[PDB]
Amino acid sequence: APLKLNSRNLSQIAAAGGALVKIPTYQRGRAVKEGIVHIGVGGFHRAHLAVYIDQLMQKHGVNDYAICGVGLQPFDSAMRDALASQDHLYTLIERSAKGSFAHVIGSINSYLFAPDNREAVIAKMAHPDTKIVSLTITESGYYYNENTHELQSEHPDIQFDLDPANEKAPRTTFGFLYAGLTRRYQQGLKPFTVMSCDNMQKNGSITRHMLESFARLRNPEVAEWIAEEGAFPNAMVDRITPQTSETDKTALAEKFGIVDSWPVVTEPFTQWVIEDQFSDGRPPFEKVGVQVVKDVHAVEQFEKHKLRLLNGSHSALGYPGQLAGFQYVHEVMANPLFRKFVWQMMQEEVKPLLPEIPGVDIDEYCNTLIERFTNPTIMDQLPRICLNASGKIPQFIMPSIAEAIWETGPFRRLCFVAAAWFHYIKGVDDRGKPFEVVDPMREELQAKARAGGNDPSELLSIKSLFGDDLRNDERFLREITTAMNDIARDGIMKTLPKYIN
Repeated sequence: APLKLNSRNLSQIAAAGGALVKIPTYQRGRAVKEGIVHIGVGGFHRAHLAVYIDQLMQKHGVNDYAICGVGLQPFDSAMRDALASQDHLYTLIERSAKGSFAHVIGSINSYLFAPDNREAVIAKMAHPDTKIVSLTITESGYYYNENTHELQSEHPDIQFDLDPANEKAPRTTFGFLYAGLTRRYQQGLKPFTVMSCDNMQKNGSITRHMLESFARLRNPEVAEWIAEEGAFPNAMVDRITPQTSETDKTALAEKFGIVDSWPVVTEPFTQWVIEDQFSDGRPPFEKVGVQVVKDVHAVEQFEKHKLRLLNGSHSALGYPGQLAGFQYVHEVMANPLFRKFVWQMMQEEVKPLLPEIPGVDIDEYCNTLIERFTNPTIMDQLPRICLNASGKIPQFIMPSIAEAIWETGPFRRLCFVAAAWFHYIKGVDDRGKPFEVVDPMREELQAKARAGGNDPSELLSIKSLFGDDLRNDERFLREITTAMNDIARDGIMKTLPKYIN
């Protein structure tokens, strides 16, 4: 019979799990020191950072960087209950075409539910054992005005945490970080590194600016100390981690004999690039496949690879795939015409625009991306890929076109993708079936798309989305006009051969 995941059942779980299960054999509890305090224990932390730490503990005997997880909101009580009932063990389920495999993760050693005791969280962060405070709080948790690049200090949440009456009861990430750092300053300790693991560009620089700005509104002396002695490394993170369903839980018990209140499902691939900026020490991340780099310029190089080849290929699969009648990313990627289209867009048009990175083979990366896209267990819905395209195409596809214009390099397939979005905006696929177009600019986009025919001039006139270099290039206009005409007349599948070889 299946067994509840916990310390006392771990050995029998391993004994009955065959080659389908692996378990931590390092010691836990009092045997480790919690060098990492993680704010926002969710799926991505439990599939990415926590797994690197697990491998450092298991394969290399690192004993002082176990994780104390923190949940900030009442909603997080379910995570507290799941981990507490399992002695903070949980199962990572890796799924691919090869099948599914269970990896019990033991790197989270304890959990602090902030609404139960906010002082405990501050004191934990302030404790000398804490070397790193890591974050997965999503973009909205940064209280970041992207237009002005400033802290939203007028936000009621920030005003509350800034009130000295609340200095012992912060509620935001920055309130907790500041309260912890002020106590470290009092104790003569170094600032802990603040290590943002959210998937956003300049995650470290944004975190630094927000906390510095917060601290400046409290005590400028502490703020200067944070600025000068603190560490806020920028990083690139990549690992697909879908939400767990109730069926994932019952499937785990049925196949692997593990009863887990909240397992985590993920893909085999994982990547972590992080610049070497740490204020209170770090474990040897490089030993478990982490790419530790020099500075933010080095991180930006990896981020450009991912933006143009991963997200750019998602665009190639998404809008053409929706028009063609597909439902899932893995269906589009398995189609032979799309396989050649995407690979040749990657190789002929995107790759020449990319910086070479020591130890990185772009052709290997391209093949890995296609393999990940083909993974049928991800069940990545094309409507989710295509959602809010006005914020995606100008970031993933148009920059490659613009840089191709600067050197008169190849961009026919890139233009095809942009033209496929333009046709997609009308909301009718190649079989005559409507689909929803979801976009913060949906009304304007559908207005312009109707004004223009099979012609892109009206859409390209939106000055907030497209620059003058696009409208003033004759080869681009001629190329996207042609693609948009052929897609409208013959559809995606019939037009793809004109872009292969």
